[PDB]
Amino acid sequence: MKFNPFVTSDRSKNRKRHFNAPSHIRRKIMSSPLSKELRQKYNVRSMPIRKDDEVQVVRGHYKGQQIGKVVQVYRKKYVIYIERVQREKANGTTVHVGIHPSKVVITRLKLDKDRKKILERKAKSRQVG
Amino acid sequence: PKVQTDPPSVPICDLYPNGVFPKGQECEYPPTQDGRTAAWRTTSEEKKALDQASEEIWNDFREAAEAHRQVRKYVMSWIKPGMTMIEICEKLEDCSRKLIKENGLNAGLAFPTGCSLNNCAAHYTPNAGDTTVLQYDDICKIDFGTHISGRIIDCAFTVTFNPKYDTLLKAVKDATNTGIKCAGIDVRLCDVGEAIQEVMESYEVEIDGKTYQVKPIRNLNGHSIGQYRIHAGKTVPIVKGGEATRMEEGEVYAIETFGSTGKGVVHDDMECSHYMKNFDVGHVPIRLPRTKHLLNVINENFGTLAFCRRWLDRLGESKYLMALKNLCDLGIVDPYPPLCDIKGSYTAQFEHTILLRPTCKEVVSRGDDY
RNA sequence: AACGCAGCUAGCUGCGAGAAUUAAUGUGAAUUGCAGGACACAUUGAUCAUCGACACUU
RNA sequence: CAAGUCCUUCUGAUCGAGGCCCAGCCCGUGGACGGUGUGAGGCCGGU
RNA sequence: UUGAAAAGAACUUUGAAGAGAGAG
Ligand SMILES: [Co+2]
Repeated sequence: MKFNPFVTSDRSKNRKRHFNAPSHIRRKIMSSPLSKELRQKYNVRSMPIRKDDEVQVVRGHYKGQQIGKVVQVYRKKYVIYIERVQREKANGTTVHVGIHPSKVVITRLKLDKDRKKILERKAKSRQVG
Repeated sequence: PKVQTDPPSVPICDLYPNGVFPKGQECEYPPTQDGRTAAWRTTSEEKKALDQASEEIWNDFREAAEAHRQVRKYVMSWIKPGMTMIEICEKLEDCSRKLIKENGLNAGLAFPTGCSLNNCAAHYTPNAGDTTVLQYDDICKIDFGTHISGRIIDCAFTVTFNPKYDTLLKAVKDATNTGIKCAGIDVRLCDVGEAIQEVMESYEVEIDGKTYQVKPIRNLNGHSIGQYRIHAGKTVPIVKGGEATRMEEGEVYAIETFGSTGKGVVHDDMECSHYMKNFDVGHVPIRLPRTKHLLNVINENFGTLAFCRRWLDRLGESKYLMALKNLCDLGIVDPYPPLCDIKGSYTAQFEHTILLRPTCKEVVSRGDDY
């Protein structure tokens, strides 16, 4: 049960902010869980998705064991693109299939200056508890 | 019959005063007849008889292809990084003019020499004042053509200096050769697209620590050549899912093939330089004296063949790109601006012109180089 | 209230000749219909938000 | 700033249906809500 | 208020097309 008087639980209100959200906010909902190996080593459960991360699909028709890299983070449609997540168009070309970030697992992170700082900040909050 | 000098200057006809010019690679048509081979027309039946009925037409293609071979060997001889392609194009054009001994429209250059760099694919030639020095880490597509009495031959290759591109070059060359062997008489164009895509995609490219997958440029495709008509109206594709039209006896084709480490599509990027009068349009009124003058100049000097702004400045005409775009809007001439891929991508092209002889398939543009 | 401002732009929206935004701060790799442009991301920066500096046609 | 995308099974996809040593999967000062290819405390934002 | 996702119907054939018949 939520006790904060200034946070609403209204269905329409919550939906409106989710569908009408600025991109920098949308990145926060653009979050995916790390695999067990990153989670144990980084002590972090979930991370926002990025343009180049090794990503594994765990739900849907394309669910499998193969590892792929994100190639586009389409924040407008709340989807991302991996290489081998494709289907065959009618004429003959090949198009990507949008997969929601919550339905994938990050197997390798785009280790970067801002990134490296992000994990240790989340991780150091764990030893607080 | 004399011999050619070390810097090629002797006209091809002088090398073969007899009139017969070296034949291309003769190849039997594919055994696509459900296993049955086509090695039944090589016998000198009426097939060969009606082949002889068009012998004089072939000889023009043979001499044009020989001239192309000597010109491209000469270009390969001295091409090196650090020199701009304005002088490269000048050297190629003047050597081709001397070797073909152009005279009006009976002989000359079929279209401007294309030299596309890096992500650019085709239909780029430097204009006046274009200061672009070549680099060691560059790839260039040398596409140029010559014709004899309108018998156009179109051939293209790719030059590299950094040895990191040989994988892509060999992939595109294999794709082009597979398209060559797959082509034949009474075969659908979708089949050749199938073959080209299934051979070319099974290659991997490792450039600068990044692994890319080579893919066809689905936008470009081959074409059929006509009498003074570079594009006869038939396009052989290089991707799956195309038309079901057949190739017939007595036709000639340019089996082009493009491969890019990019998105596989191209768009117009920089200033247009290639232009082409429409073969089908008839008489369209013009209201500008300058436009009329330029139109009659180009139809006298370039006819229906493609031309570039360098070829117009070479003729002493200035202040003309205005009337040029005027003819473009009037629909007389169609601009062909350069086609380019994503920045940082690389493109390779290999092209050959093939002949559908009644008895066999001759790739007249074949040479020892490629 | 009027009139203008987008590479392709009529309406809606935002903006004011610095005209679908400038600066600064936070954030931290996109925007997206297409193309182009980007993008060491600290020898410091896309987008978004905030908004205290600047500017704001009749 | 907590904890299942564990196993078997329904599906086009599932958040669905069974099971989860110790009387009972794991967290619970968190079982409000929303999103995610049904219906989700434990996938994600949050709470 | 299509559809989870345009995957918005390649290609062949009749018609000048709108419209069909196959196919996907
Ligand atoms: Co060509």
